[PDB]
Amino acid sequence: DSTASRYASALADVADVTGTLEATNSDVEKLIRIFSEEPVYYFFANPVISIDNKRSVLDEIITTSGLQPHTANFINILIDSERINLVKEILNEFEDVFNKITGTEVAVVTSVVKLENDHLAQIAKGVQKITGAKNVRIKTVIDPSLVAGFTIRYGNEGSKLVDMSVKKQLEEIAAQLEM
Amino acid sequence: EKKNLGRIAQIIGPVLDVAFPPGKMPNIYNALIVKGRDTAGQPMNVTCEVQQLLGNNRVRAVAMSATDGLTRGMEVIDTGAPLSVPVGGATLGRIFNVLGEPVDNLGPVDTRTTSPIHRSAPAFTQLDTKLSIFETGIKVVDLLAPYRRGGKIGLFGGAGVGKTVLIMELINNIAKAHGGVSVFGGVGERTREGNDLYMEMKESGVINEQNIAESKVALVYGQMNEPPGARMRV
Amino acid sequence: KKNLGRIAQIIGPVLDVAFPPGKMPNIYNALIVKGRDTAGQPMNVTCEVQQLLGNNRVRAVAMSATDGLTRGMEVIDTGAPLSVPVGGATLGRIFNVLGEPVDNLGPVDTRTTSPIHRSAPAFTQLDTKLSIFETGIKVVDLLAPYRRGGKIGLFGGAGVGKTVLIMELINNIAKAHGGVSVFGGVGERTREGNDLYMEMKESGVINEQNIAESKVALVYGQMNEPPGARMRVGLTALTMAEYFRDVNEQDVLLFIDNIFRFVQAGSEVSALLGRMPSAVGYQPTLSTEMGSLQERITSTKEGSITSIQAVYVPADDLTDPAPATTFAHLDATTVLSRGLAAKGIYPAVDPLDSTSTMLQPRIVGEEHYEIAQRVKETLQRYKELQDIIAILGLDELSEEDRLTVARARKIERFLSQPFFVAEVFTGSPGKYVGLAETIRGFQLILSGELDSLPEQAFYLVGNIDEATAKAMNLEMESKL
Amino acid sequence: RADEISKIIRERIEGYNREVKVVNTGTVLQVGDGIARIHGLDEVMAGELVEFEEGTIGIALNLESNNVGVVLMGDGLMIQEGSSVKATGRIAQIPVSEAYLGRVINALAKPIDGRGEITASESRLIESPAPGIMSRRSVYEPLQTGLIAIDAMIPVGRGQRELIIGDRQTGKTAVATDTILNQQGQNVICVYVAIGQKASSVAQVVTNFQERGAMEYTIVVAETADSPATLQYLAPYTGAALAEYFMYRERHTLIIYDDLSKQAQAYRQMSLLLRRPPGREAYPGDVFYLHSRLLERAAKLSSLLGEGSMTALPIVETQAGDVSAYIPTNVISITDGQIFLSADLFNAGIRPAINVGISVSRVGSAAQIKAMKKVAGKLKLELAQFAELEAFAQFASDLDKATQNQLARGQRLRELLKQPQSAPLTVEEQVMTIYTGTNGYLDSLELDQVRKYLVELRTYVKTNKPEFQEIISSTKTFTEEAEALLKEAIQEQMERFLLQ
Amino acid sequence: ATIRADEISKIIRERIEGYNREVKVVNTGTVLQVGDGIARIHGLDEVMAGELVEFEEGTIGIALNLESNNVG
Amino acid sequence: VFYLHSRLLERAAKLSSLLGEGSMTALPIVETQAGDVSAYIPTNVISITDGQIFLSADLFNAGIRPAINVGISVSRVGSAAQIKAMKKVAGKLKLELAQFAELEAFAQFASDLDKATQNQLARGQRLRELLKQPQSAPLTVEEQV
Amino acid sequence: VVLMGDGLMIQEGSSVKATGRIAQIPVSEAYLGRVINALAKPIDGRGEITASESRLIESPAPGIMSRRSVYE
Amino acid sequence: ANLRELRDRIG
Ligand SMILES: Nc1ncnc2c1ncn2[C@@H]1O[C@H](COP(=O)(O)OP(=O)(O)OP(=O)(O)O)[C@@H](O)[C@H]1O
Ligand SMILES: Nc1ncnc2c1ncn2[C@@H]1O[C@H](COP(=O)(O)OP(=O)(O)O)[C@@H](O)[C@H]1O
Ligand SMILES: Nc1ncnc2c1ncn2[C@@H]1O[C@H](COP(=O)(O)OP(=O)(O)O)[C@@H](O)[C@H]1O
Repeated sequence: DSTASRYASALADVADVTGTLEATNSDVEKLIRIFSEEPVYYFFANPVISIDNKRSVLDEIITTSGLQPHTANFINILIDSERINLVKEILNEFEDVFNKITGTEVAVVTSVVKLENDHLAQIAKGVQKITGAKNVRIKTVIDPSLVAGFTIRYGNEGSKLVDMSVKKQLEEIAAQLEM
Repeated sequence: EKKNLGRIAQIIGPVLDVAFPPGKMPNIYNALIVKGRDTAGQPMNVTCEVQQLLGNNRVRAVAMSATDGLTRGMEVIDTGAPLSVPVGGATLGRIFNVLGEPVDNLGPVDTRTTSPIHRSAPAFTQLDTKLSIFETGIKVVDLLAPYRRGGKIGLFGGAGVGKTVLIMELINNIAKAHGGVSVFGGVGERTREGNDLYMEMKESGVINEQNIAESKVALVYGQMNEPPGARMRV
Repeated sequence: KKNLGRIAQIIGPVLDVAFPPGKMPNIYNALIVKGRDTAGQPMNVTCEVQQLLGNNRVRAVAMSATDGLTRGMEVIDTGAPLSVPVGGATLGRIFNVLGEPVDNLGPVDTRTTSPIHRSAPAFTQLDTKLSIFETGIKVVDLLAPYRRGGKIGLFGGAGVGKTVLIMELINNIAKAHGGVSVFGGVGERTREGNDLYMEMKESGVINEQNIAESKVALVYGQMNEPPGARMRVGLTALTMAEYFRDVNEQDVLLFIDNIFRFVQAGSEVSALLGRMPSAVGYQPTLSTEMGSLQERITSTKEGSITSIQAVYVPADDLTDPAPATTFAHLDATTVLSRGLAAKGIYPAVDPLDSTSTMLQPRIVGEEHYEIAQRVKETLQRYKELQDIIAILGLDELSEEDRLTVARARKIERFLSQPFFVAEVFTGSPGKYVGLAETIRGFQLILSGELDSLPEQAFYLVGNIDEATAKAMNLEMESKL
Repeated sequence: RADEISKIIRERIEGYNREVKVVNTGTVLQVGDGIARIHGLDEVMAGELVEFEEGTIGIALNLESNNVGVVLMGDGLMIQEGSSVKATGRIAQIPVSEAYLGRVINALAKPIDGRGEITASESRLIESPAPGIMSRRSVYEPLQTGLIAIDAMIPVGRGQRELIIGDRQTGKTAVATDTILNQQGQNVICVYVAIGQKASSVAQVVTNFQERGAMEYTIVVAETADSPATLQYLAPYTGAALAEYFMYRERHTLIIYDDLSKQAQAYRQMSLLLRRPPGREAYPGDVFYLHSRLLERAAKLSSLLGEGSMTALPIVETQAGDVSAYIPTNVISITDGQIFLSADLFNAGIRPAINVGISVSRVGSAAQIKAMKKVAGKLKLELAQFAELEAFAQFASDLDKATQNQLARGQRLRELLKQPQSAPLTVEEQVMTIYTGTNGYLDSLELDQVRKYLVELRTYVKTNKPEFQEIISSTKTFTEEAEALLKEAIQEQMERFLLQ
Repeated sequence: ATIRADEISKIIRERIEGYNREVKVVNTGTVLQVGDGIARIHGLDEVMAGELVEFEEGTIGIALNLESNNVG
Repeated sequence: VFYLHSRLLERAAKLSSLLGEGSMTALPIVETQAGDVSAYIPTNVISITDGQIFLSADLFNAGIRPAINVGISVSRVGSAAQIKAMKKVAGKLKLELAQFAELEAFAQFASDLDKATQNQLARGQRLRELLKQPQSAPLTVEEQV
Repeated sequence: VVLMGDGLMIQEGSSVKATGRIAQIPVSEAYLGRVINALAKPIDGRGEITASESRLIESPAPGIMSRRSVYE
Repeated sequence: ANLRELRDRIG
C-alpha cells in the first residue's frame, strides 16, 4: 500500500464501524477544500511551526466547519505523528477505499456532447453488472478532444476501457498501414 | 486446507508477495498454491512457499514454478502445511520433481502418504552413538576409505570416470546385501543427463521397468530449467 | 517558451525542474536556466533532461556549473534535443559542448544546425570494404594494420602513450588526408589542447590567414568541465563528423581523446540520477551508453569515417568494464604496455596484445602475413622462455633458444621508433617508416643475417639501414 | 497499379467488423533510462507486451503494488508522462516459417537486410518451455565442426550444448563460423545470434556466409550494441524459438549464441534499472535462471517427437583468464562440455587455439562415427604423452630414444592440429589425417613440411582414390580396405613429394 | 523513512477511536511483521532492553530494538 | 573525486602573452598504501597531472636518495622545460638509462659478457652514482650541466 | 549545509541568515611570510593581513585560448 | 590487475 492508503483505510474503517459514511464523506470533502488553498496546507506543514499553534487552529477549524468527532481525531493524529505533509494524498486516497467499502464503482464517461441520461443509465447498469457494483457512481465530462461518441473507464482507476469514438479510425489507419 | 484464500499483491520475478485476510495468514515455510491461469486458456496452478511475513496482512513467497502469465489479484490458497510430497513404496522407480509431481509420464502416483519436507531433525535422545561401518561390497572403499552408517560422504571425481556406474553399483549393493533402499536427488539436474541416467538405471535392472515398486531407487529431479526455489528444495 | 518551468532542487550537476502539469519536455531536450552571473548580470545555463520524475518534475544534468544557482529560477524548455552548428562554418574553429566558439573569433553560422542525438546508420547502408591505410609506424604497420574506414582503438594507462601516438598519427595523416578531420577532446587536459591547437596552426592545417580553408574542427571539453559536458562533447564532435560524412560525402578523419572520460562522466552523474550502482561503480547503462555513440561512428557506404580513439585503461586493468566494453566496438585495437614504457620501447605498443582484423592473408598479402606471424611467434616464445631464463641461467640454454632470445631482443629493440612529435622526449629526430621497409627490416632480422649487430644498434632507429649505420657507429666508438 | 490500391482499400474496409473488447489500460507515471513506471494495469500479467501512446512497445516485468515497471523495446523519448498505455494481452511471440532461411532479422523477427518481408503463418512464443525428460533421447549423432582437434578430442553431438569459452580475440567467432560452413553438406539449419556486436562485424559475417554459400540454410539474428537492453536480452530467445520450430518439424538445427555475456550484461542493466536487488558483479540472482532456461531448450528429441534436435554453441568471453568469474561459472555448470581457447596458444601459432588438456565433453565418443573413434584413441594417447613429456623438450638430446620419439611425435602431431580460418575439413579428410599422423607416416618429414605434405596428400586421396571417401562415408567405419587404400596413397604421395 | 511497521491500519483505527485517554498497552504487545529472526512488536510500552518476552506459540524473545512505537 | 581534483589542478596554467605570461606550477603529493597505484585516488591524480615523479621505498632503503623510480616517473612537457645546455647534454638520457636498467637486469643471469656490454654496464653504474643528492643541498644549472 | 567550524552550539531551531556571498577569501600581498588556515586568517599570531582584492575560492581554469605552451 | 599478476606469478 502506501501511507495515504493505510491512513485513509483506517479512517474509512473507524467511520464504517460506527456508520457515518455519508457524514465522513461530507467531512473529507470539506477537508479536501480546507487543505487545498496552499497557505493553510503550508501552515499545517512547515514543521518549524509549533505543534501547539497547529493544534489550536486545527480545533478552531473543527469548530467552524462542523467536522465529525472521529475525522477531527484523525487529523489530530496526523498532527501528532508527523504524517500531515501527506494529508493531501490521504484525502485524495480516501475516496477509493470509501467506494470499496460502499461497494460503489465510479467510472468516467468522456463524451463529446451531453446526453439525455437514458443511455447513460443504460451504461451505468451495464458497468455495474459487469463489475458487481450495487450502486455505480457513474460520472461524465464534456470534452471536445473526443471525435464522435463516448467511452467508459472503470476498474481501479481507469484500468479498463471500451471505446467507440476514435478506435475505428485508429484501426483503419493501422489496417492500411499493414505494419 | 480451508477457506484461507489470498490474493496476489506483487509479482517481481519468481518472488511474489501475497495479501490475505487480516486474522488468517500462513506460517513461514508453508506452501500456498496460486490458482493461476494459462495464456493458452486453461487453469494452471503454481506452488509457492512462504518465506517471510511482511506486516499488513502480507507475506512473501518464492514460486516453485515459473511466474509467467500471472496477474495481481490471482487467487492464492493457503495449505496450512509445508510442501507435502508423497512418500513410501509408491515412490520407487519413479521420477519426481520438487512438488512430488511425477515427471516420468508413467501416470499418477497415489498420495496416500504425504510427509512435509520442512521438519525438525531427529532428537538427541533418538540419535545413535554407535560408530558402525557401512559395507558397500567394493574392496577399495571398504578397505582404505570406509563409510559410515548415518554419515555423509563427499564425491570428488570429475567427468568420464566411473561415477554413475559407481552410484548404480552402490544402489544395487545396498539393496541386495542389506534390505536397503536408495533415493537420488538431482539438484540442478541437466535434463539430458537426467534422461540418460534414467535410461541406464532402467537398463541396469536398478529400476525394474517390467514391474515398478520392485525397483531399488526413487529419483527426484530439480532441473536447471526450474526456478531457484525448486532447485533449492528438491 | 510556452513550457516555462522552475528549478525544484539543485544537487551538484543534477537539478530537477518543476514544469506545468500537462506541458513537459521530452527526454534529451535542452533546457535553458536564466541564471545570474558572478556579478549582477543574467547568465545562461544549458541543461539536458535525463528522466521524467512523475510529479511534473524532470531531472536534468547541467552543462555548466551550478554554483550560484537558486531554486525557483525560470527555465526555458527549448523543445529541441540540443542542436549544434555543422558544416564549413566549423572547420578551423575550436568549439564547445554547446557548439559555441571558444577561440575568441567571430560567431558561427547557425544556418545549418544538427541535433546532438541521433540513431546509428541502418544495416543496409554499411560498407564491407576491407582496406588498410599506412601510418608510418613500424609496430602498427606490421602487427595491427589499421583499417581504412574502421574504428581504431588505443588502450593503456596514464604515461604509456596514446597521446603521443595520436599526435603522431595526426602529424602523419591529417594533412595527407583528402577530406576533413575532426578532433574531439573528451575530459583530457587543457595544456594538451592548447599545444595541439598551436601545432595545428603551425603545420598549415588551421591556416590562420583564412579559417575556412582549413580541414579540422576542434571540439573540447576538458577535465575542468562539469560531468554533463564531458558526457556530451563526444556527441557534439560526432555530430560534426556525421555532417561531413553524410551531407558533404567526404572521408572524415575523427580523432577522439579519452573516451574513458565519456563513460566516467556518466558514471559520475548516474548516482545522482537515482540509478543503482552496477559492477565496480559504473552506471548500469555502460554497455548501451558506449554502444549508442560507437555505432553512430560508421562508414555508411556513401562516406567513410576513420575513427582513432584513445581508451584510458584505469590502473592498467585491461579487464576493467569501461575498456572491456570498448574492445568489442573497435576494429584494430592497440594495447600499450607499461613494461615496454618502463624500458623505453616507445611506442610502447604491446606486440602480442595489439590485435587487428586486417591482418588476414587475403587482405594483407602473404609476405606481410607470414612475417607478422613469425615476429609474433618469436616474441611469444621469448615471453614463454622468460622464467627458464630469469632463474636458471641464459648460458645453459639450448642452441635454438639462444638464437630465439637474441633475435627476439633485436626485434624488441627494432619495434621502437623515434616520432616527429616526440623529439622533445627522445631527444632525436623522428622518422617515417613505410610498410615495405618494415617488412624488409624484420625479414632481415629474423632471417639470421643481422645476427652480428649489437642489440642497441636496433634501438630507436627509423629503418634497417639506420640500424646498420648505428651498428657501424657503435663499433667505431668501441674500437677508437 | 491504379485499381489495386482501390481494391486493397475495399478489402481492408470489408475485413474488420468493428468489434469491441475491454482493454487493460494505465497511465505513465515516470519514464527514464529505458524504464517506465505506469499506473493502472491491474489485470496485466508478468511478461506481457504493453503498447504506448507513441508506438513504443514494452514488457510488464515487475508488477509492484503501486505501479508496473516496464522495460521499453525502444526509446522512451516521446512518452508523455500521462499518455495511455494499453496492454495487448499477448506474450511476446514471433512469426515463424521457413521463409527466414537466408534472412537477417532483429530480435523482433523483422528483416534488417531490406530484402522485403518474411511470409510467416505459424507463430511461436519467444519464451517457450524446454523438452522434458521423456521427450528426449541420448545424443548419438555427431555434429561435424570441421575442426579436426574438435571432432577428434572434444566431439560434439546433435542435441548437445558445448561452450565456446575463451579470452578476447582467441578465435571463438572463427570456430562458430567454421562449424556453420561445415554444415554445408549436412541438412542442418543453422542459427547465428549476434548479441551486442558492432554492425560492421555482423555485416562482415553475413557477407562471408553469402560468399561461401552457407546462407541458404542459415538465419542471422542481429541485435547490435545500440539496441535497448531488452532487445539484446530477447534476441537469443527468438533464435531459440526459430530453431525450435525447425526442430519440432523433424529437422536438425544448430544455434550459436555469440557472446551470451552481452545478454547477461543487458539483463543486468534492465534488472538494475528496475531497482532489483543485485548479487555478485551486480548481476540479478536469476541470471543463472536466464541462462539455464535458454540452454535447456537445446534437446535431442525422442523418436516419437520426430528425432529432431537443436545443438547449442554458446560463446562466453572470459576476462584476464578468470574462468571462475560469475557468468562463465554459470554457463560451465549448465552446458554439456566446454572448449577453452588460449591466447598463448593463439600467439604461439597453433590456430585454432584449442586448449585440449582443459577442454571437456561430457557426451564423449558417442558423438563420433565408428571410423573416428579408432584413430581418435591413438591421437588422444599420443597427445597426452606429449603433454607429459613437454617439460623435457629442452633436454631432449640426453633422453631415451623412446622419449625422444614420443616428443617428436607429439611435436609433429601438434602441426596437424593447426588449421586456417574458414576451411573446415570433411570427416574423411580428418580421419585420414589423424591416421597418418598417429601411425607415423609423417615421422620423417620436417615440421615446416608436415602441413604442406598433408594438404597435398588430402588432395591426392580425394582425387585419385575416391573409394576411401566412399568407404568412410557409406559404412562410417575405418575398414581394412580403407586402410589399404590409405597406405597405398601415403606411399605414392611420399614418393611424389620426395620428387619435390 | 516514509513507512513504519505499526503503519498497519488496525492500530491507526484504534488510535482514531479514542485520542486522549489514560491507560496504554502496558505488558500487552501485539506482534506484527514476523521477519527473519526478528519480530517488530507493537505495544510493550514499559518494556526494558534485554527483556524476556513470551509469545503465544511459546517462543522466548529478547527486547533488543526499543523503537518509538514498536519494540523489535 | 576526479572532478574534485581536476577542477583544482587545471588552475595551474601557463598564461598567454596577452595575459602577462604569469604561471602557477603545481606539485601535488599523493601517498600510496604499500605502493598501490591501482588504488582509486593515486590513479585518479596520475592521469590529471602532466608528469609524475615516483619515489620508491626500496631505492630509499638501498641508499638511492632521492629515491626517484625513473622509468615509471615521466615528464609530459619534456626537454621544452630545459635550457638549451641541458637539452644538449641530457636529451637522450632517460631512454638510455631505461635501456641500461633493462640490460643490467638481463645481464644478472648471463655468465659470459661482451666488452661493449661491460662498458655499457660501467657507464650506467657511474651515472647511477652521479644521480644521488643530499637533502636540501641543490645544484644549479651549470653544476648540473 | 556543511559547517566550516563544526558548531557544537548550533541549536535546533536557531536562525540561519544568508550572506548572499559565494565563498571567497581576502587575497592580496602581505601574505608572504604568513601562516593561514584555509580561510586566509592568520594562525601565526603576528597580526592580521591587509587585503582588498577578494578572489573566489572556486575560480574557473584558463581555457585553450588564454594559455601558452610551457617553455620556461 | 593484482589478481591476474598473482595468477601469472603462480604459473
Ligand atoms: N584458425 C585460425 N587461423 C588463422 N587465424 C585465425 C583462426 N581463428 C581466428 N583467427 C584470427 O583471429 C582473429 C580474431 O578471431 P575471432 O574474431 O574469430 O575471435 P573472437 O574471440 O571472436 O574475437 P572477439 O574477442 O573480438 O569476439 C581474426 O583476425 C581471425 O582472422
Ligand atoms: N567398473 C567399471 N567397469 C568397466 N567399465 C566402467 C566401470 N565404471 C565405469 N566404466 C566405464 O567408464 C565410463 C564412465 O562414464 P560415467 O561414469 O557414466 O560418466 P560420469 O562420471 O559423467 O557419469 C562408462 O561409459 C563406463 O562404461
Ligand atoms: N613515442 C614516444 N617517445 C618517447 N617518449 C614517449 C613516447 N610516447 C610517450 N612517451 C612518454 O610518455 C609521456 C606522456 O605519455 P602520454 O602520451 O601523455 O600518455 P597518456 O596520455 O596515456 O597518459 C611523455 O612525457 C613521454 O616521456
